[PDB]
Amino acid sequence: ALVPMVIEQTSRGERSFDIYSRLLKERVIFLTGQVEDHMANLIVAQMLFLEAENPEKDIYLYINSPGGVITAGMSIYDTMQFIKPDVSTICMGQAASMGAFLLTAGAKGKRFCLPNSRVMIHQPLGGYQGQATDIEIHAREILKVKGRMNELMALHTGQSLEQIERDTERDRFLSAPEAVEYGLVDSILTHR
Amino acid sequence: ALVPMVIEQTSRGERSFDIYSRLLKERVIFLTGQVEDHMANLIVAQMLFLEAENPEKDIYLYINSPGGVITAGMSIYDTMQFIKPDVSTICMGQAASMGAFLLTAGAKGKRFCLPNSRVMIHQPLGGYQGQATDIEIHAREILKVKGRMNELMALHTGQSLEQIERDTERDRFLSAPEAVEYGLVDSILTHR
Amino acid sequence: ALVPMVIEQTSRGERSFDIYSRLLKERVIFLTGQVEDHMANLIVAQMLFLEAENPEKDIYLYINSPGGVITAGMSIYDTMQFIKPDVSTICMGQAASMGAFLLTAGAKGKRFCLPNSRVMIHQPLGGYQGQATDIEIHAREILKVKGRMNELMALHTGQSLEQIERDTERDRFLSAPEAVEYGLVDSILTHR
Amino acid sequence: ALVPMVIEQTSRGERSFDIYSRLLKERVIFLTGQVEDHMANLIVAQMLFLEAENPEKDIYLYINSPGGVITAGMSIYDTMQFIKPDVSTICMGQAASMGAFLLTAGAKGKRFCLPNSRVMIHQPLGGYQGQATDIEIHAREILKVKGRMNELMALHTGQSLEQIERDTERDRFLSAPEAVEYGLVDSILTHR
Amino acid sequence: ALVPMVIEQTSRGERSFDIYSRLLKERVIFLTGQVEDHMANLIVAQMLFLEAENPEKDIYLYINSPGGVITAGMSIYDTMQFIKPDVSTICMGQAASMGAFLLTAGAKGKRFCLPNSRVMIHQPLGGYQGQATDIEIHAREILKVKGRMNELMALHTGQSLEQIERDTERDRFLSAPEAVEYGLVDSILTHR
Amino acid sequence: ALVPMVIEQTSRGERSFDIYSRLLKERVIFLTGQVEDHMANLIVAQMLFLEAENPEKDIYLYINSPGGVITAGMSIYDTMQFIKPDVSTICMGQAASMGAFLLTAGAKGKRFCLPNSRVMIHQPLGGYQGQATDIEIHAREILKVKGRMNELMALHTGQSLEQIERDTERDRFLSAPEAVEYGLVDSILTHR
Amino acid sequence: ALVPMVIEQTSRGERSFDIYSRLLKERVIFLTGQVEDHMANLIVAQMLFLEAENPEKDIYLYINSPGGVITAGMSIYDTMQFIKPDVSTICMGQAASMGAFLLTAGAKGKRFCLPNSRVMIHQPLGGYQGQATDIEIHAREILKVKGRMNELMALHTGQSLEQIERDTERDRFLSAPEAVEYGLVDSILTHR
Amino acid sequence: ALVPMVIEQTSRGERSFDIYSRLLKERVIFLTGQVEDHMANLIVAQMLFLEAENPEKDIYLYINSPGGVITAGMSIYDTMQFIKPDVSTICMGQAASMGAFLLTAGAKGKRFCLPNSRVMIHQPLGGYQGQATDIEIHAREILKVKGRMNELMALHTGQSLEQIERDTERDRFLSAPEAVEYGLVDSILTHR
Amino acid sequence: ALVPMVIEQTSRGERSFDIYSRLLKERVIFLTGQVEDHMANLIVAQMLFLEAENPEKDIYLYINSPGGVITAGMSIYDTMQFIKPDVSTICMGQAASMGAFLLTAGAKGKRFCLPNSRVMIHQPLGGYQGQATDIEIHAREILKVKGRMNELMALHTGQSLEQIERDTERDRFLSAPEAVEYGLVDSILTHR
Amino acid sequence: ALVPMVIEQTSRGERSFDIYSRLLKERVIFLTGQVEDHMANLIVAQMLFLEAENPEKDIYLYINSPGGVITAGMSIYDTMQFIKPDVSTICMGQAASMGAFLLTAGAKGKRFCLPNSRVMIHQPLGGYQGQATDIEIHAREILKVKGRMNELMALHTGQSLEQIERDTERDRFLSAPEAVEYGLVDSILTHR
Repeated sequence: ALVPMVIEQTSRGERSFDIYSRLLKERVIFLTGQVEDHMANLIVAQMLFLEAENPEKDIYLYINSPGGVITAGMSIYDTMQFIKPDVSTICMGQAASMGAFLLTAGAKGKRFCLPNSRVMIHQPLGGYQGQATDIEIHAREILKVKGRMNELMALHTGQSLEQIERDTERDRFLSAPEAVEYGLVDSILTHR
Repeated sequence: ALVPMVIEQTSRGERSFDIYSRLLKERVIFLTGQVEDHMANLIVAQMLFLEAENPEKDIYLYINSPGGVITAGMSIYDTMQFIKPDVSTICMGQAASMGAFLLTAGAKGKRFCLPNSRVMIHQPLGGYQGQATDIEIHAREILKVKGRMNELMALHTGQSLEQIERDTERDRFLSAPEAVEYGLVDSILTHR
Repeated sequence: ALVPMVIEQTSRGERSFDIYSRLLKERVIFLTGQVEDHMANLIVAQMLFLEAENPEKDIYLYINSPGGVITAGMSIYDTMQFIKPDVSTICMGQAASMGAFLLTAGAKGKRFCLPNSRVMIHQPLGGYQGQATDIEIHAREILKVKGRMNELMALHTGQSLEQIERDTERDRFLSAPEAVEYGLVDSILTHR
Repeated sequence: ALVPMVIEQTSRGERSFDIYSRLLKERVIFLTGQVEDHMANLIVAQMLFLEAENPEKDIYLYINSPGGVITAGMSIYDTMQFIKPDVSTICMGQAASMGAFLLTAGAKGKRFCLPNSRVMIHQPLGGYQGQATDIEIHAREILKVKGRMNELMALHTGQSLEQIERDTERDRFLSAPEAVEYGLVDSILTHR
Repeated sequence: ALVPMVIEQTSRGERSFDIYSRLLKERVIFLTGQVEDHMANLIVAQMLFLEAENPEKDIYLYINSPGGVITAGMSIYDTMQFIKPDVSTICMGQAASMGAFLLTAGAKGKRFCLPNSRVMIHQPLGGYQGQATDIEIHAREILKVKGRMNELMALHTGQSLEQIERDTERDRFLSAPEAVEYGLVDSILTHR
Repeated sequence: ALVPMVIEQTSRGERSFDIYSRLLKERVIFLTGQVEDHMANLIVAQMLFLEAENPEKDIYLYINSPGGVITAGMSIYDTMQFIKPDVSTICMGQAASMGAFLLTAGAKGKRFCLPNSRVMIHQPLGGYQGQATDIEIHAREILKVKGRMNELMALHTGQSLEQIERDTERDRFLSAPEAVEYGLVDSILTHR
Repeated sequence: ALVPMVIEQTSRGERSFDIYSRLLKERVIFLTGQVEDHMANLIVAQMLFLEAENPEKDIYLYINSPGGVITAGMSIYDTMQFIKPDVSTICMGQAASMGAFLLTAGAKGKRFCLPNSRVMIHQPLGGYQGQATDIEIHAREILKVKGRMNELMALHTGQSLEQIERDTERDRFLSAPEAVEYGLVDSILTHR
Repeated sequence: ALVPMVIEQTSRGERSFDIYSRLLKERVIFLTGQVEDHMANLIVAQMLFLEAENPEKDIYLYINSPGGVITAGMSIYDTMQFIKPDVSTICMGQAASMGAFLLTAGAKGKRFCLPNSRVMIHQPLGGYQGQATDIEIHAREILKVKGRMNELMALHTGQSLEQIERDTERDRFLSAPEAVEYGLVDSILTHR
Repeated sequence: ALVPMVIEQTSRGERSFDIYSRLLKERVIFLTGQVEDHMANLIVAQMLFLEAENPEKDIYLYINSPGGVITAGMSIYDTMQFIKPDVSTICMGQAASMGAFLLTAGAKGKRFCLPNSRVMIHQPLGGYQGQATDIEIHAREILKVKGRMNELMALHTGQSLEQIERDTERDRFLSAPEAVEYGLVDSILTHR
Repeated sequence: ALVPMVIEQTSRGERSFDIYSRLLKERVIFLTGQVEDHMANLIVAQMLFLEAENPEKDIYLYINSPGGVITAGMSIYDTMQFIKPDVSTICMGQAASMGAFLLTAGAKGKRFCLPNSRVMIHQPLGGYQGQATDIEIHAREILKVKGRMNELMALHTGQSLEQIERDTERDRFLSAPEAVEYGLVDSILTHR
């Protein structure tokens, strides 16, 4: 009973679904915790599934995540951009790092954060040990990602690239009103 | 059988439900143990689920918790202030730290506490290792959270901000009657 | 197969149930092992559930427990006092520490234990590391709890407070007949 | 697949039951491995359940156990004496220590032991760390328990108390025929 | 509830399938995380299952994988070539090492990567401790595998063998458009 | 030099002794850290050595010790009470448990304590695991030791035995002035 | 060797003393690292040794220490007040906590810190696990120590007691010039 | 020979010293490995010892160190400025962080660096866990240290303060010729 | 007795030394194990010591080493080039990485290698974890070291720079005759 | 007293040496335990030392060793062939692997083995983890060593090379008489 069951009436009413499944039916997906490969493969399966169910309706993605693996986050990032319905991203708790990256990637005009949430952005982390030759290859690889991460942030936020580049050198924390002013999100949901 | 099943008669009367699901059906949610992200996400899912089922009825949140991660707790904090129905919080066992924070956040007039329960409040904890430049950023980040947390306590309790500021400097323990006098809760439930 | 299934024929069928759920239907709740938050949280859910099923019938709480967390135990303690039906507590095996505390808290005249059980009572344990100022705060709080527990023992047993004060300074073991004389229980069950 | 399912025809259909439940249905309870609180708690639940189904029919307890916690074992011991139907105990494999204790506690004339099973008896073990004053308290309690166990052995076996006192000083192993002569069991089952 | 359930209507409408099974039904298989034997064993089973279901309907293989065991991966590789329907491989997130190897092994004209995927290729890793005679055996064994992998990459990508050998000497990262030019994939998916 | 060397002029002046040996010549012995067997064996050796050098001259024992094992402590205790010259004990830092006991054991009129030094007394600790029979034996011995330790405290401090028994029930801390009026020491040293 | 030997000319010149012993010969006692019992024994032994060599001449104590055990530090604290020679104290690197306490305890007018030395002061830390009765005792003792420590710094620094209590509430860092104004030290050494 | 013995001729020639001690006589001190309290205390002792031997003659400090504790390095830093003879620092191997700071602290005109030696500079590292109030205290202190450290390098290198701040935000590696141009060192030693 | 003592006669004949010190007298330095900071610091001290003893006479360095940390080895490297007397390096056992580098750094014409000794050369290893900006700084530095190391071997071996870069790409093993042809050493020693 | 001292007379006779140093004086070197680099260098130092003492007189190497690192052992192998005096080798206990290799390397006619000793010969062990390309390099590297070791034993034993290769594929154990016939040693020592 870690995850409670809920009952929903239909016709017969013979429906019992874990609360997570019940909300998926309402087109709500939760992205929480570290972004990794197995988790960011379920978010994708759910988005593809909802797109097919009704291509014309919004998908609500709740984000509460400290960050994670860029690669894993990119499969989510690309799926959101690829599919037809708008994905509306809602920040609760925190959206940090890769989490912030996905938050701003939601549909324009539909990106929003609950008022006491926190969004944090910062250049990607990584590392590599080996021969100087391999170090160069891997260093080049992370810088290309950093550059790519910066272009996409500028695209989605409206900040110039030069500005977005400066602002991510060191962890930058933004309060919900700051995320709005900056352009990571469009608004703050306050009351329903 | 860690969690027993209960049987409820309806029209057909065939449904059995983990006792926790049986209580979710009555709009009762239990918050126990440490506040973390996965737990909080589940509580938020339950609140969104109940809001959808019937926006006009109160949700009862039973709290028995030592505290936890602020960020995670804030996702509960904001959901409670977002969803349409009032959330009535009840403190049993303990409501410490973030647990107390959420307890006072319940709907005004509906914040209750059982008579032998304890409520404890205290400024946020945290920490960080890194370069002096990063230390400053993170230190600034925790102080803003503290300040924001102080503002919300004053809002929900009716205490002046200066008074909240002083009272959370060090752990402060309040007995149920003290929680009432202080304004963390509205009243004590005693006997049915 | 850790918990065997049982079946019962009622109206139209068998309804198998984990033996633990079969007994919940008879208004029997077991409290065993350490008293902690998750366990306690579940017992409270069971008591609230039974209270609703039939507010006019007794709930039997079987106790076989070495003790546990006071806070968690108080959650149970207050629910038993709050809910309308009497809770009849039965001690089997042992009721030590917080377990003994809950045993005596049952409805008067309905508190009983099996002949070879043991009941053990003692003042609360705890501790703290930190600055002398915090030590002072935490020490003061545990003493308030000790005082609070001492009053509740005296209330439920009929002993004077000073007598409880003396008796719990060091672990005190009571055989079932001594628990009866002391006033922790009303009687000893022997044979049906 | 650790535990197989078995299918038995009843009346209007047939039912698939975990083999362990299939045997509970025949009033057979298996006590194996160490005696502890959770397992003991489950055996007690099973005995109460069987007592209610048919108070006039014997319950068979199969014992194959190295021993365990006395307190937990006493809750089993007391339930066996309390409930109306005879509890017939059968020793297979081994009944050592507390297991032996429960074996002899079965209904007189119905305590059986398989031919190659071994029964072992010995005074209780325990220990304690602390101040000399606390040591003194705990030492007395274990001695009272020892005395109490000695009294019950003598009662159930027919041995004088002095003889039990001597025979449990150190581990004493008995072969099935020795258990019969000693009075731990009434007879040996051989072939059907 | 780690993996949500989805409900689909049919005739009667009684279909509740784990979301990954719901996708298997649409001819979609997900390869994520490390390539190992149990994973590979399951993918092969799924492909054979789909091949039989309808031998003339593409199978979509979603790849998000850092690499893994070559031996295990070759069972996927061989099954994909053996079975009649085309397997269309889609790279999301990443396809590194063995993952890249399988990505390029999809049906010609049907291999593609989402815009931000990374594909990484590199010669086989391995090792072995033992006597110089055994080292010699195992070293030859890994070199043959390297040679074999090099031939298959050249076959599928259209690169000459000499070129493909030079390019895998050290880890080589390719961006989605680079993978297209190189020939690891045929195209990039963009938007619905 | 973990331990510095010092030099002194005698006849020819070729005397270079570890500072600890230099002080041994002044009939100064340090007892610090916990009292176990090896440190006790060395103090005893030093005392026997000094007694032989000049039976008519006092030995100074500096105590700074949190405790000990008693048995080791008794070899020191008995040596001090055997050797002819007075052993004058000085408490610096702390004398607790075994340290306090030996401090009071110094020659009457010569037990000194530095002014910010702290002295602590408490009944002996111990413990034992085994059969109830052995538990009794070991409990019996610790109690005899406690009693023996209580008699010696009363003998050396001038307190009645009953008063000593009450005061060692729980850790009792004494400031240097308290030790003086209590009788653990005769006086406080101030300045040369 | 890890500590250099130095040669000094005297009469014959046949003196090769470890450099730390060479400095002890100049009445320099180097105190460093954390203060504990064993390191206190050496500081004290050295202090007694130098006092004997020339009761009229100053002893220089170099302090570079993060803190330590209050008790051990007090044996040093008292030795310095008892012995006749003034003890001059020099803070280099840092004097924190117990280290700061000892720094200020040097002879008035002879307490000083090198220019970039840091001094830190704060109320004592400690803790205790046990029964509420014992917790109270131990809490009572740490508070007495705190009070005693507050009085001694007020004595040595010239600050009012009320001011010391306010300042040591939380860690207070002082730059070397701040230590001078505060009164922890008398001056800053600059150049020879 | 962890450290070989060397022989010098003098008067009699009866001098044998661990090479480390031999070089100390030539006024050569080595600083290697990380800077900590014990190694700092030993260097300071050597500097004080050499200053006394001949206040007018230079001391050579060989640095090969990756960094270390600032506080400890400051004990060295201040001794070098306090004592009368110039301390000439020579960088070999590497000098980084605290090592780099100290080599620049050598006497002007005497700061040398071997040609393949590397020098690295960066802002101070640190961290802290605790209450937001304490985090604030500690964060301010590290920033003060950073500020103080930047002033001292600007003083010793001749760079403006703003330039030093710009250059230490992130690690800066300097080759020996770069250290000379920057001003960390005066010149490069080449060949005898 | 890990290291034997040997004796030798000079004047009175009273000379006994650790065999390792006996060898410094013959101007033999033994550099073994991995080159780290402490062993490098000691070799440098020995070279400086021998240079002072007789600036005109050769120093023999026996190399038997699997590698090192480079920085430490560069301090050895620079000392060898700085001091006036030729350093003749002899390779026995192995000279890998830093060992090989130092082997080529010996005085031209005096670099010898025993016939069954092996020499191994490779590009430097290293690595970093952290932000992409820091990865870039550290990657840039290891490549500069690689480049610097390549230049120095070309200088000492006579190989073109382009050839050194090709050869050190991957571990290159050379037998003693190969080292001679390549130019790492000048000749192979055979028999006295 | 791990290693005893022995006394010997000369002229003055004031000579006391660690028994192992006493044995170098008789030109005896022991080689025991695993061959690694630190002991190998110590053996080499001893051999060079004895060669210098008397180039015309034999050195006795006692071998009792399970084997070791080939590289380290080859530095002994070469020193033995390089230095002028014959090195006689005696096998006691065992000479396995590298130990056997060195045993046979002794001067012809002077390779002796005690009668109950065992000699074991076998091909080199080793291994490597990495890219197939590096595996190939390291595999070739070990085979060259295998070939090289095989040639040297054929040289020293008189066996054909083909025979040595066959006999070292698997561990080959020889008794002392077998070692003599095989040619690993020249003879067996029996009694003085």
